[PDB]
Amino acid sequence: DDAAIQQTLAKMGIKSSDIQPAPVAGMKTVLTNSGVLYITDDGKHIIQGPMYDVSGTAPVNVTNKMLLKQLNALEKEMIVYKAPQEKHVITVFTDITCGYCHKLHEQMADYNALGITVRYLAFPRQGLDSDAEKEMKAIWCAKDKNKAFDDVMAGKSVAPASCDVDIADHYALGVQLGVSGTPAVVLSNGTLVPGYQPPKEMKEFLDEHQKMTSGK
Amino acid sequence: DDAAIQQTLAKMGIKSSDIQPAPVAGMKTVLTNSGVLYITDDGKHIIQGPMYDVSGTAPVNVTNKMLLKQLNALEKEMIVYKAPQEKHVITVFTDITCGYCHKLHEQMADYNALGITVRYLAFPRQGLDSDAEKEMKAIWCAKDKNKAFDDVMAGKSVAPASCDVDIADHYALGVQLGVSGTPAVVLSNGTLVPGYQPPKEMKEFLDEHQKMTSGK
Repeated sequence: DDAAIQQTLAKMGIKSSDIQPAPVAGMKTVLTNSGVLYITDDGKHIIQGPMYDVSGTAPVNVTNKMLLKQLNALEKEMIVYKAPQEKHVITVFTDITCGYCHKLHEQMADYNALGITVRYLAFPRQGLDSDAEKEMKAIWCAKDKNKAFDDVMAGKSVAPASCDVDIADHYALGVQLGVSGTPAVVLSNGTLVPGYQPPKEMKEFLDEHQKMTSGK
Repeated sequence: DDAAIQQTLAKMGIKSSDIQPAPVAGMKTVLTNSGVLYITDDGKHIIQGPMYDVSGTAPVNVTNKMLLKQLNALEKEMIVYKAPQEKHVITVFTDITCGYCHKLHEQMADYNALGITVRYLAFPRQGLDSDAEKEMKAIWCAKDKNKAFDDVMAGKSVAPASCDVDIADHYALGVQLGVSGTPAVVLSNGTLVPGYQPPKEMKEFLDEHQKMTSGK
């Protein structure tokens, strides 16, 4: 009962954003501002987690899966720079005021040339309500997100814009995932790898990760 | 059933120390060498604790409540400073190399005078491989634990020694209960309250905790 669950969280000052049936009978997976919790249908018991499914081809972290579900929903808000012939797809939490982020963007042609598609989500290191957050809100709301990001990173000024994109979601999700600096990379399998890597190195890293992830 | 849970734990190379009931249908409270886990009766899902009962006034850590069993099993290994007119009994995870722990101990007579009995368990912040662990191992192995603890704190040379006392167990239990620093107080109901509190404040805290946890 979603209603009972929200009342309990309310009494505790905890706010939820997503509730799903858990793989465990009588329980639900609840994403909150205190992390992913596991709560019984009656809202009377909460288990910290994470929850792992140890009944299948391998140990699956349900908490990580819940967070990846949030990332999936944010695909419509990602700024995508697709490689001509896509070999790898990475999601990068970036900050327009971040030096390494400036560098990463300036080398986008190279990452793309090496078959790496880069998808951006906003992560203002200075937090919400910062100049950085305000600036990225404008970019993400532009008529052409890519051109707007390109313009700003080029030192130009983007036109103020408003839309339903909420940078707080990008920031919050990054925090929940473990982002502690920018740029931060999230691999196609869900793994978080904080830090900047040049095109050639990144390509090598991703080829190896893909091979290691596939046992090859 | 026991078999399913035992087979799952075996798959993880984990050894179960005790399978107990859980306040949630379809799962059990399992104490292992990897901490307390909640495992469904079919052994298909594992949820890291702790679990909280939030059906009442304030949240209650049911995991810590259960662990009181482990805590009481170490009763004889505790260094006890009995209050003449005992009104409250608290268990404190302390580190002889911690300044706040020294400040608390120096006022032991005051806590005792306020009706607070203090029982110590050893918690080396620096881990089992530290001077703290070696020094407290000698204290807990002394003919007179109380005098030995006082001496060490006061800067006196404690006579080296060894015994059946395993500081590792005090450390392991503390970690499980959530000890994230010293001194850390464990209430008679399992509630962990990290931090130093002067005798007067401590007494007021315990009194209010009773009322807020009771209902009068």
